[PDB]
Amino acid sequence: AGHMYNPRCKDLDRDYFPSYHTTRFQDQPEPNLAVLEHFVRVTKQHGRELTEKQGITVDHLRYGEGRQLVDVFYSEKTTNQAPLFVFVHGGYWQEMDMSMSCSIVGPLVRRGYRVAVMDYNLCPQVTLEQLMTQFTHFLNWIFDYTEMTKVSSLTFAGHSAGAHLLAQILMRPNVITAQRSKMVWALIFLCGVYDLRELSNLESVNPKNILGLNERNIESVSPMLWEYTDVTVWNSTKIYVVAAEHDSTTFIEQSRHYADVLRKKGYKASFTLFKGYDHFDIIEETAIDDSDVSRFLRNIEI
Repeated sequence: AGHMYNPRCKDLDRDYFPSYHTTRFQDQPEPNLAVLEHFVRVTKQHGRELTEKQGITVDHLRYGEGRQLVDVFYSEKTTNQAPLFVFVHGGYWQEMDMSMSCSIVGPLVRRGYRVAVMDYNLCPQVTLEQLMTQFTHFLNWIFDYTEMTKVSSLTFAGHSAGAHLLAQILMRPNVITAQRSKMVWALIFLCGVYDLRELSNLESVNPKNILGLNERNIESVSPMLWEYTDVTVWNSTKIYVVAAEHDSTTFIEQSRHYADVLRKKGYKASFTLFKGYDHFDIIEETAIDDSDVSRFLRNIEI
């Protein structure tokens, strides 16, 4: 009978771990471990190269306590009112940090963007609901920053758990006013997860319920299940829901389903399945200006 986003699923825990679904590293005895080892190593190298090789400047900022940090990258070519690209990393709300999250910066900076790569507190130090509240704080802080600095427009991208976190931007109208909404050129949801009801009961993904989920809050933390309202304030904003071809069926379907919920509600949203990519190299190749994913990002700017 399978599961909620994969009617032929043979192993639910495996369907929630994208590492098992790559076509890379098949010369290794455990390709899932090799993809993650490579991802950490190469993203860290991308982060170092921005200032060691590519002549990019970074401002190291703090927006809150703990891991509430944000690095803002630019160059000597960046204009005072340059648009801001905000990237929200993944890691299942429990791992990854800014050091693994800066692959995307270089080509954007070369095109005249300022890029904010943010970090956040992780579960279990915060519950998922507390992380979501801290992320509303981050959104308020980033819009104050862009208002102070007269930025021409904002684009937000989230990857994996970061795409989940980003989804609240559509439903926090006490912070995101209609004028703030109008400032958003695009929202990019890369390989997200939006319905947390299955994973909440997996010890693999949510060991010991570190995310702090229960039947009282499981809808609040699941963007798939929200009753979206005031959709017209977003009508100028382009929304891109993206999945990787070599992701699990549950991940691909969660993205197809979420794009369909946003389109039905009336958002300017599309679904894209990225051919030949897995859940990890869809971020690794954002460090290469002419890659397929880098060019997709460039084309959103046109």
